Amino acid sequence: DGEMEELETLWLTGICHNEKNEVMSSQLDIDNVAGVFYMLAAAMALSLI
Amino acid sequence: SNGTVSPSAFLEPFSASVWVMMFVMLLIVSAIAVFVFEYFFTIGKAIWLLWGLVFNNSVPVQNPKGTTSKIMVSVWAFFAVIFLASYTANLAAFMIQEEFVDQVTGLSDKKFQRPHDYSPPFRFGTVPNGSTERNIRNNYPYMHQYMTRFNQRGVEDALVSLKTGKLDAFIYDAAVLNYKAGRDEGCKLVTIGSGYIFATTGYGIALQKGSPWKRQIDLALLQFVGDGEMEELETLWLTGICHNESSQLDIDNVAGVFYMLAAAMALSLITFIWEHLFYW
Amino acid sequence: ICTGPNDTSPGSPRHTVPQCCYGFCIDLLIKLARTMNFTYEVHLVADGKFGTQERVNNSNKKEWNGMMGELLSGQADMIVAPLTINNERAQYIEFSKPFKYQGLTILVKKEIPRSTLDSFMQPFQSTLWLLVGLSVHVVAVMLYLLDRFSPFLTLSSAMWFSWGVLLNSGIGEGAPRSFSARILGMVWAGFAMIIVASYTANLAAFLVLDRPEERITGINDPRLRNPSDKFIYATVKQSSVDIYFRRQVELSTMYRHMEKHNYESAAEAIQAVRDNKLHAFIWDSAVLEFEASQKCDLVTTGELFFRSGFGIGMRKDSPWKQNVSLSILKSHENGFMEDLDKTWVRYQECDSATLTFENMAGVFMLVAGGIVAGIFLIFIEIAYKRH
Amino acid sequence: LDRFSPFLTLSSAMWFSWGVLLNSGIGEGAPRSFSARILGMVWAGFAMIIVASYTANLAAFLVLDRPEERITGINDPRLRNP
Ligand SMILES: *[C@@H]1O[C@H](CO)[C@@H](O[C@@H]2O[C@H](CO)[C@@H](O)[C@H](O)[C@H]2NC(C)=O)[C@H](O)[C@H]1NC(C)=O
Ligand SMILES: *[C@@H]1O[C@H](CO)[C@@H](O[C@@H]2O[C@H](CO)[C@@H](O)[C@H](O)[C@H]2NC(C)=O)[C@H](O)[C@H]1NC(C)=O
Ligand SMILES: *[C@@H]1O[C@H](CO)[C@@H](O)[C@H](O)[C@H]1NC(C)=O
Ligand SMILES: *[C@@H]1O[C@H](CO)[C@@H](O)[C@H](O)[C@H]1NC(C)=O
Ligand SMILES: *[C@@H]1O[C@H](CO)[C@@H](O)[C@H](O)[C@H]1NC(C)=O
Repeated sequence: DGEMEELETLWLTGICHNEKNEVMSSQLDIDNVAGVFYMLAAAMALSLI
Repeated sequence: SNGTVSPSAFLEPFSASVWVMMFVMLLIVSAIAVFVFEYFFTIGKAIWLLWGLVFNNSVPVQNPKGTTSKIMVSVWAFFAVIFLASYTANLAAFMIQEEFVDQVTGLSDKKFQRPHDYSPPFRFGTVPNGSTERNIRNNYPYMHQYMTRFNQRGVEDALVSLKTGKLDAFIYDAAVLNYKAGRDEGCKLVTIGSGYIFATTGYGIALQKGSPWKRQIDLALLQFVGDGEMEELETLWLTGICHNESSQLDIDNVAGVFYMLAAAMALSLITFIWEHLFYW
Repeated sequence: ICTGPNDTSPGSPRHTVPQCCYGFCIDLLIKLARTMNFTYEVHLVADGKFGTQERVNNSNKKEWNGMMGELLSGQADMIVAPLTINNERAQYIEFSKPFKYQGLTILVKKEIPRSTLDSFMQPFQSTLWLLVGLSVHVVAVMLYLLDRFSPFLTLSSAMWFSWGVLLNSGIGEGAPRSFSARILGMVWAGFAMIIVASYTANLAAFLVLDRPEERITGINDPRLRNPSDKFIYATVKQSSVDIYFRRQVELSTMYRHMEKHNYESAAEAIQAVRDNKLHAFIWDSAVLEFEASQKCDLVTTGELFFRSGFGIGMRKDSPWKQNVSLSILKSHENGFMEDLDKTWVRYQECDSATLTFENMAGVFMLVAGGIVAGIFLIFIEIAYKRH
Repeated sequence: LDRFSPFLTLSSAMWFSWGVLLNSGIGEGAPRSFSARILGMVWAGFAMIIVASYTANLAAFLVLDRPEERITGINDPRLRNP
């Protein structure tokens, strides 16, 4: 009859069950740009060679 | 409406005071600053160089021969690239923003009040033998007399008439129309004023005069509304999928830019003519 | 001319002062007196509380207080006020047809956005800025380091070329000559475009979806559901909202917070909300909406719940009830309550454009700082010319 | 304007305009008239506006591309009204 879902969402429910509801706006770290930085370093090395 | 109102382009992104101030005074001050650096070559050439490097790359112009002037134009070009990036981001956000429109607002609109003084007569009516018709007749007899021509038969008949286009407005009970709009597919039908209500009345359970059940019924209804049963009953029945929730832009969206450019080369042509007469 | 207590604060002598009352309820009462002719003598209740069934210190006795304490004791004959109708109030007195339909909701102080000075450089980390600057300097020096020893570009020329290509300006018109220098310049231009494109993308990401606290989803908000020390939310003590919170069983944990913090009147609560002392105020939709219309920096966000209406009550049996109900229903039928709503509720000044001047005043401040440092730079250039 | 200047052919002007629209950087189309240069400047600003609008509209188009509208279980509104 469906009382179980109501009772578990009234008692067993939690606050951490959203899991896909944060804007999480943030900056760019060093490691994220480290890829193109390493590409640039390799370009410099090949220019020298 | 077929096409909702489009929010103004390039007005929200930058304030007009900001527009004029950072297109006039900052440029004038920077030109005076760079000309003295170059002197220690021409005011006009420096102004043209700085204006060209404001927006983006153009045909190369003679670069300043002073190191401090080069520093100045570089720190200006940093502001230039941040201006370009911000002008991209703010239009992106403004594209993200939604849009909505209402055809008419309120019942006292002149379209309702005087349907005669319009090239197309305004089509509105209601089902007779109801509270809405009696209220309209008691308040505005002329409205009732006019709507008798565009009368309706039933609720579904009115909805299909609005869908086809035979009728323009349908006055009826707020709850019934709200339910119909919520359950309607495509949400092509909407209330005026974003839920505007005029009669602000309710539904009551009729009873015989002096009936002993009046007090008990009133107490039961108050108990139910105080224990919140009305809420889940409304969610079960009165909930509508339409309420409680611009891929591309056309030429008209950017028409202001095109017209500004039109005035731009018009001013350029008149400046050319003025220079020729001045030389003459 | 309405007589009332002078001081709302408890512990003070409440002398009956003859102030003057006006507004929605007063005009409604005047209209009712015009319909059926009867002289009215308006006075304010001694205690600002609306009146709830309260267990006095004397046990085994339920007592009505406030304006209902005035009315039920015979000290009043009719009440005109934004009084919420509920079961407890309907048990002891009979209410007329409601003159304003409304419901409970939440008012919160609107969080105006704050723009810092580092808004322009916000998307990139300070460490990222330092790294890209050091990379710029080292590559710029090694351009002419490689070009100088090429039998087949100087300090200033290579430096200005580097700044121009990383800056999308073109300040340095001198160009690399050796093939390795050409490839290096092309790759550096590509890296500069990648940097600027990623920076534009990060501005786009940060600018949009910028809301630190989304909203309160009515009463079902999990943050509102769980009481906490920082989230201090309250309502007017000893009123209809208190009765509704207490009686309905599931909400009783919320009631556990209620007695912790309360305010004597709605004015104190809204002042506390304005002064950021309260995080949320629970009150009637009409009052809070009017306050939001007037107090333009406060917003009503909670979903409308507990739908009811303001009613004018009298004693258990009164000859007025049928006639006053008929007259108020007639007033609803014609264009009268709409006029009151227009002239006392509807009017407003602001209720609530992007990237204003205050948003990134940092860029104009940086340009001004460059302008005022240009004199220092030219002085340094003159001093270098001296040497 | 350049032809009637008091003191660059048609193809050169065409290539100037095309390099304004798209930032190739070919240049080599510098006009000699005052009004011609200022018009090229303002037209370059307008070309920047056009390309920025293009980028913004493309971003707006490709950030949201969900026509599927995945069913949210039994709570989906489409289930209520078949
Ligand atoms: C509103 O009431 C009038 C009055 O009864 C209805 O008019 C009747 O309509 C039926 C069906 O067309 C006729 O058989 C009767 O002779 C009509 N009576 C009169 C007095 O004209 C009318 O149909 C009702 N309208 C609605 C929508 O219910
Ligand atoms: C409520 O209003 C009704 C309608 O006017 C009043 O009933 C009339 O009262 C007058 C004077 O008492 C009589 O002359 C009429 O014959 C009555 N008409 C009817 C249809 O009853 C009634 O007195 C009013 N009651 C109150 C308490 O104001
Ligand atoms: C557009 O307007 C017509 C009437 O001109 C109407 O029939 C139609 O429903 C409207 N909407 C669409 C999507 O065509
Ligand atoms: C009411 O109180 C105020 C200040 O508390 C005082 O100025 C005023 O005189 C008082 N009213 C009367 C009638 O004394
Ligand atoms: C006004 O009051 C008088 C008595 O004071 C009463 O006779 C009359 O019915 C009332 N209503 C009127 C005059 O409309």
